[PDB]
Amino acid sequence: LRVPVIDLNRVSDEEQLLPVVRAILLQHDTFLLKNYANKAVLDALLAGLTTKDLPDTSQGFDANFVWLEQYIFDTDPQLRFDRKCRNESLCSIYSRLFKLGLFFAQLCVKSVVSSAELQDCISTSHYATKLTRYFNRDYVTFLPTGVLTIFPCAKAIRYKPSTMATTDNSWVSIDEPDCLLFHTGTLLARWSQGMHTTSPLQIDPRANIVSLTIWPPLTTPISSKGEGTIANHLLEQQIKAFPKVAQQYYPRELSILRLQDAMKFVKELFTVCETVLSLNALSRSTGVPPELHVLLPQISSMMKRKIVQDDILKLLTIWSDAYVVELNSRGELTMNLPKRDNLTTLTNKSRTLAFVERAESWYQQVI
Amino acid sequence: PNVSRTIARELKSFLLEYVYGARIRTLGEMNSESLEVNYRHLAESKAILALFLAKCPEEMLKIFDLVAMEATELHYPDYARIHSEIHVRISDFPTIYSLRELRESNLSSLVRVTGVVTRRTGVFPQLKYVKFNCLKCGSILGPFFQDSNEEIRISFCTNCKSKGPFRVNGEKTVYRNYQRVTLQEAPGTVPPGRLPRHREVILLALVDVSKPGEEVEVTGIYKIIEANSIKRREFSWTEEEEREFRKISRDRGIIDKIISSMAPSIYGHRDIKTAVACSLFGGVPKNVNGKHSIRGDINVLLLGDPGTAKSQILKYVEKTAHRAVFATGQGASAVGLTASVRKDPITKEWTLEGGAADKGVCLIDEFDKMNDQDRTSIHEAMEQQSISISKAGIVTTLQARCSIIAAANPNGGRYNSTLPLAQNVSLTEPILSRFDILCVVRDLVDEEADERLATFVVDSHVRSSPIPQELLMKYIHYARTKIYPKLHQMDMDKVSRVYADLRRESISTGSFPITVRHLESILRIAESFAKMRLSEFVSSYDLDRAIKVVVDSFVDAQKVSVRRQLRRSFAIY
Amino acid sequence: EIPELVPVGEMPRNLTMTCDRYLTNKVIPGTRVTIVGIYSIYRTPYIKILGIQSTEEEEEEFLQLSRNPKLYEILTNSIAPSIFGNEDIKKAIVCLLMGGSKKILPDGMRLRGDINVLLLGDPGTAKSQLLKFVEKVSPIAVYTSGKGSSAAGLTASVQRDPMTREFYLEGGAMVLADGGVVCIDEFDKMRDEDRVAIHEAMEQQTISIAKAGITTVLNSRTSVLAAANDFQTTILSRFDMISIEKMKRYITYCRLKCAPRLSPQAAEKLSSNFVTIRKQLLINELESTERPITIRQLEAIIRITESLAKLELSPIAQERHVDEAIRLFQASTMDAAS
Repeated sequence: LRVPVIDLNRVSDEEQLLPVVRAILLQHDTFLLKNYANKAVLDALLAGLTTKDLPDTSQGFDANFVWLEQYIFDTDPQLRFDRKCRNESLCSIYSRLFKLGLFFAQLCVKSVVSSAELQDCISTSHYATKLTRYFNRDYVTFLPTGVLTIFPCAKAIRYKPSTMATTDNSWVSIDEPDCLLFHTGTLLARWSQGMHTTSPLQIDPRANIVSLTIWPPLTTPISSKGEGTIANHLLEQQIKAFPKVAQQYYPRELSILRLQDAMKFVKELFTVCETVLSLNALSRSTGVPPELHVLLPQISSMMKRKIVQDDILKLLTIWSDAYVVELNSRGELTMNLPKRDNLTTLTNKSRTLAFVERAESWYQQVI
Repeated sequence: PNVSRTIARELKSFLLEYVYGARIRTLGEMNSESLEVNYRHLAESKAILALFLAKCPEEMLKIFDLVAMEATELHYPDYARIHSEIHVRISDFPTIYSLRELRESNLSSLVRVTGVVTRRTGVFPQLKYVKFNCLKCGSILGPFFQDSNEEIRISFCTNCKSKGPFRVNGEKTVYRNYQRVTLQEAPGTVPPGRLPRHREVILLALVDVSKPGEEVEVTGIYKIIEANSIKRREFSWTEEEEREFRKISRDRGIIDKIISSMAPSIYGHRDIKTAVACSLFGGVPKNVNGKHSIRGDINVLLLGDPGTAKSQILKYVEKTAHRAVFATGQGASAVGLTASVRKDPITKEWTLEGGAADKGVCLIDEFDKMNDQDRTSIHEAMEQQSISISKAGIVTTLQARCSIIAAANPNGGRYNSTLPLAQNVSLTEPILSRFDILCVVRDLVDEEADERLATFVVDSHVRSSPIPQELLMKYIHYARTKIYPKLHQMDMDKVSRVYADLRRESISTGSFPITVRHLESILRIAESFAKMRLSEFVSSYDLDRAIKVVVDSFVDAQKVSVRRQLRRSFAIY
Repeated sequence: EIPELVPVGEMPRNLTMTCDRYLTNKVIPGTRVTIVGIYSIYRTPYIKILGIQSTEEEEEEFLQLSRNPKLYEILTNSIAPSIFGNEDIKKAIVCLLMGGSKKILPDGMRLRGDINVLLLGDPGTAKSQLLKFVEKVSPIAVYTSGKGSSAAGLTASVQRDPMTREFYLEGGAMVLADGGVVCIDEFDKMRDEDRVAIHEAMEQQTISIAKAGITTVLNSRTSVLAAANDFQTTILSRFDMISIEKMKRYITYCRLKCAPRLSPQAAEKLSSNFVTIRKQLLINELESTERPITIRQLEAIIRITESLAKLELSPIAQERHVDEAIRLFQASTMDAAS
């Protein structure tokens, strides 16, 4: 609820706010911008509604079914990128929000190691924006694909369970009237020394999420950890990997060569499953015979996603030497611990690292 | 032991390496004393700390508060002047236990249990220490007394060696803050034939944040449960069953299949089960700028001959539904509307408890056979979705927004069709106005009904197309907890046209009028049918079924002389 | 603290005080009392009482505002900021504060000056929002509701001192409103043990109580401003109608200073109005409609004229106030007839 509120009538000369903005992103990384001159162009979002005439092929509107036209707006002078829709009122708000984005870029990416490379949208004009028009269960967690993204919205906030801002692992939501929300991408979280976060999005009352990203170059030299993988290819793989793709050959090839890396939703099961069986070991001097009907809602309450026997079968397929698959006389699957002690945290850390290494070897040999 | 000293420095290094800085700044700025720690976080970090918390949480809690106060002291100076101790809230317990699984092996350990709170006590005296005055020599002696026994009789003086009368001195004694709530098992998950158990919970340092009559999740230690954390948020739906429910709801008009799946024992007729299904599925509650709360529940009233089945159907509905308790009762009734402020004799005080379903459905059998208290309490709960307690020093307005399914019998057995329902039943009009749907059965004769009814009821007894029962009861909980279908002003104004005909025609031929409550009722019935249809909004033809439901209840609740209204409503039929 | 200025999210807090010997029984409970003492600690705070009691520009601007001829009209344009319509309800609400002409006759049988006003209608329309303005505007008034409230009661409550379970009394809004008006909401929700007390106090101002050791007749100069939604006779017979600091100061100075009267020149119009209403409603009354017309309503009309002539701080009455009084009374008769 504590969001920083600033005025816009005195930051027009750009000489009093840079230090404060740099200081304020150490704890709060969702910015709110008010009182601009867009009080008569912002309510003119009723022009681009019913076009529906061209296919996707990674440019323009991915028109998926009368309910969604996601315009992945490509840039104009870069190679392999050419996209021009009508969008007159959206061109006016794109010009004002792009000047607002370059204004925020010049006032906040100057406090890092490079203050001329990250704003390289001024020269080559590298922009691939997300005009997600939800016109007349929802989509996955969307972080901004650029390095800085300012957007008009209704509420625009949620929180997935992880170690990030508002760390209480619950979906938090605040409502904001007549303003803009700023969120930065993941490449600026690696550029700045760990001061950013992520934020999930969904169907808001102002459903047209016009995400205008900065979108760094095709050949921008990122440091040592990302020298081989450019910003364009990695973020384009993320752009083509989150929604459904059924138009052409290459992003479907990227989806069948990249969506089999979903071991993090099952190997994290291995970061918590032994804990609960050990919790059953320090409380039931019954020799720990477990029942599937009592171990299933325990891990289903520990993890919000669906947990059924396919994960148990996948864990049996990847690591069979640490568990049993022996059935009893009644007809159900039983599984116990082969350790003679209750649990040792060093051996548990070694077993978790060996499970991670075995799944990584399976990911290397499956492709 | 000194082993806690190597435990302390381990978790002191853990809080600076994980969200704990944001957690400690939120508890320190809100001048709060509650610190939040998820079990999965430190369990992924160190399973030996989780094993120690599961084995001995009382000695594990002597390290947590100390390291939290040390972290708050080096993060904030002079925090010990205002707050001396800061507790922690152990949440996300994986093994959720029931109240019937509480055994001797679960003693001195952490346990997360679900329940319903009742007879809550706030800041009520608890005893830790005592003193006693020996009257013979007039002397003082004192021991200890906790929270389970009555009191430890002291009968042997120091030098009197007497059996004299002793008096209790608590004028030099300890300071105890006590808030114990009698928690009970929920009726929506109890096995048939068995009775729900009940326990006593101690709340210390978390008073009056709990709501009586609601489902709750409490994580505490077992010894009498000593609660550490409370959660007022809470057979469930899974990922493998949720896709097939949308696939079932999209094909072959499932509203009539749900109606045919409602009564498997008898053939019946759709007028009772249509009202029953729309009352159990319910509507949506809406408010405008924090005020004007509309009731999202639907209270149905059954009437007719004694021979006809009215109790069996209600029992089946209760079994099918979640948090539905068939209270019934006539003479037994006692405290009406389950809400009561009363004195309690265990420790001599005043308490409040809302008896036994805030989100559920309450089932009343033999509605005409009751006293003044249980009629006024249900009239207050039907007028408003809340019961107020304004006595014994306490003022609390608790949730009583539960749906009402009532069954009754007329005076004399026969329905007496040449008279209206107001002269037939002993009840008056404002208690009848809360019930939107008034379903009434009558008598029938020819071989046709004899060929179908007796054969279906003997087929139900000789055995020991519709939707199965398990998928239907899972679909009820899946649709009632995820969607909220609204209405759009595009062509909905046409129902205000037809209400304009339908109101006026009730004055000239009929005696009883139609009001705005019937319009609120048909909008609730249409949104309940849209909820059962699992749509984004209410369709145009859901109001057609809603106006059919209100015509065959209001027109059927009158004399035979409103027979022209049977054909007057045929143009919109 | 004063309940007219207390935040809506929480109930008003209280304080305990110790009173000595010379000022004992000098304060009746329920008035505007200014206490000066020592804020000591027994942790808990308490007050040791060492003293008790209970701007000419204000009277200058009040005399300047009293010279305005459209004053009544702006007062009515000021008591309703968002209320659409209902001028006859607003004038009857603003004219029921002081009551009427209190006259001490030499025979001892004095006349009552206060009146009764009742709000009725659908929920909304400031039935409980105008009551907050009359709670914070009038000299002595306390906000309560039907059948008491949460840990507070209009009726004389009785309960247990928790020390060793003693029987004792809890004064509601009925004893604490000595010399003013009372204002309640939800008139349909009344207990039978409080209805007889308010039934006697609405027409006799005196409230009698008698139980174990305490027998008393409490004086209750308490006018009623109720709101609602055997009850027919108590609604239709016991009810006559069915800056801010400078205004309160002028109201207190007018309630203590003047004692008006009436001229016969303006009383003959009242006699002619009574003769015409008794000659005109008798056609509806002999036609077995069974609905009224009394001399109590005429005395209420007299009290209404005394209040309207008292608001300009004058001891005499003319036709200027009775022409607004008959217009105020005709809306109540139209509401009573239908």
